[PDB]
Amino acid sequence: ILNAMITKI
Amino acid sequence: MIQRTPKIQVYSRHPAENGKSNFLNCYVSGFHPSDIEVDLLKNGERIEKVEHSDLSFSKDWSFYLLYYTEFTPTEKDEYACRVNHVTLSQPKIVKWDRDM
Amino acid sequence: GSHSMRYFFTSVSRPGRGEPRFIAVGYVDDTQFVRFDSDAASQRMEPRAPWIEQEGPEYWDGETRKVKAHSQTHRVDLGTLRGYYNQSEAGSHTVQRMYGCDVGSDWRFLRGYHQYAYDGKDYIALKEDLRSWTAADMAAQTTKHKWEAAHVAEQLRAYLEGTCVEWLRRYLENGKETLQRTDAPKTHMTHHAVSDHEATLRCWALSFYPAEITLTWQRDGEDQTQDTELVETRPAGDGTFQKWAAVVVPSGQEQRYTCHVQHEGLPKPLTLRWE
Ligand code: NA
Repeated sequence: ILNAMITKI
Repeated sequence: MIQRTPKIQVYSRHPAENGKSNFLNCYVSGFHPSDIEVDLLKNGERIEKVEHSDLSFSKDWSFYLLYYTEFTPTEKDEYACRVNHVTLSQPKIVKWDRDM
Repeated sequence: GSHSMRYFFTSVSRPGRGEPRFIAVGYVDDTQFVRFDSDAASQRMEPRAPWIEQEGPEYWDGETRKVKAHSQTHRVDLGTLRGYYNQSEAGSHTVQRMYGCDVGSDWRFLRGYHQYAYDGKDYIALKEDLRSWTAADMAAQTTKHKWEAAHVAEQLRAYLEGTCVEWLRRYLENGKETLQRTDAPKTHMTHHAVSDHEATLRCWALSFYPAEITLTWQRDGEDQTQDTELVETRPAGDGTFQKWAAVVVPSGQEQRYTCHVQHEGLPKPLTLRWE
């Protein structure tokens, strides 16, 4: 499964 | 901007036998950026029902795609793959060579 | 042997044509199993391997939600990178992201990774300790500062060391018929004259899995690296792979040349000869 948190660059 | 030329391979899934159904593949790898036009040709004419894999990329970030269709080789029919990309001054045609 | 789960994300700005392109694909080793395509009609994470279709509706709803969150972040990132690099709206630009985890043959965690690229070159990457960042230029240093203050690496490490390997093991078991197999290459060499004094020797490996393979030519036992044409390993379309390596040699010297094939499905490395 994907990671749940994707912080902006 | 970084640009990388597509490496084009045209080949059948299985060893080709005249009159036996097979799959014609055009694999295009190592290119950047991702916009690319790929067509499979039969006697110079675009083949209509061609599927392709979902866009992905390698460790060095260059993209790769597989275009493929079912086909039945014959003695006379010539098959090829036509690719255009920003790194190519003109469309490149790679002929299928079954004797490699 | 060892195994990996990797997600690949491609984000492309499209000046004057509305929303950017976003494609996500997930792999276990060399087998793709999910995709999301911003331009497709479904707007869903979709199965691409038979062994993932058994996941229930909560799986597909949740993965669709999360891949759209990936898409939303990448949509914003394209604008942020324009600002970091003082780039105009006129050009199309490419963001790529890859993350995942590897396990050994005992299925225990080996390493985790998370790599980010802009316009085809390294931007920022999680280091192997999963605690620090490698920033490729000054703009990526800005991202590094922001990601350190927001403790991004700590959350990523938890995913890579826990969730990623737990689900990789689940996928390996549910798809063991596909994923835990090795197909040894079927090998041969072809010979074709290019003139009355030279011939192409082409060493073939067919119908193998996984894709990792090494083909090498030797002349009297000496590697012929600079004289070998080696094509990229290519998919057959049926879940197996193909590769070949060629040299052009003077006619009559064929017996000096040998091809050597290494693949984890071979009991021992193969040597193919012209005699
Ligand atoms: Na062009």
